[PDB]
Amino acid sequence: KVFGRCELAAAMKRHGLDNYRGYSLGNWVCAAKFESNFNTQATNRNTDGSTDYGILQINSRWWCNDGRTPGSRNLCNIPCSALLSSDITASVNCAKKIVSDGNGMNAWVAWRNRCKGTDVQAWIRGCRL
Ligand code: NA
Repeated sequence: KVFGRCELAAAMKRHGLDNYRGYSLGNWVCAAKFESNFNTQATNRNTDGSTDYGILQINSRWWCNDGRTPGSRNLCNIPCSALLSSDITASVNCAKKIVSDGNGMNAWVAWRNRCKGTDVQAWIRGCRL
């Protein structure tokens, strides 16, 4: 599923991500935009052989099981495929664990490089929320 900007903002708010760990909803929408362009089916293979999955490009090194990332963990206790669903519940639940891990939203390199410090409220501007 390719979400619309305001459609994803609403789904993220419904699942409790708005101001989760002090990150405003525009931060989450901005990260999803640059990680996946709002596509739940987004995948990206890393040089280390891990894979990033879903709207927030969650990595198999630590967070999900894909059966093909040697030495990896599954700290969200999900198959990585769950992160590609039209239903964002698994991505949101796993993102909450990731952003609690100590480095906040820096865990998402695209958020640090393209969202952090910017006017992220522009990402929810005009949305009925
Ligand atoms: Na894994």
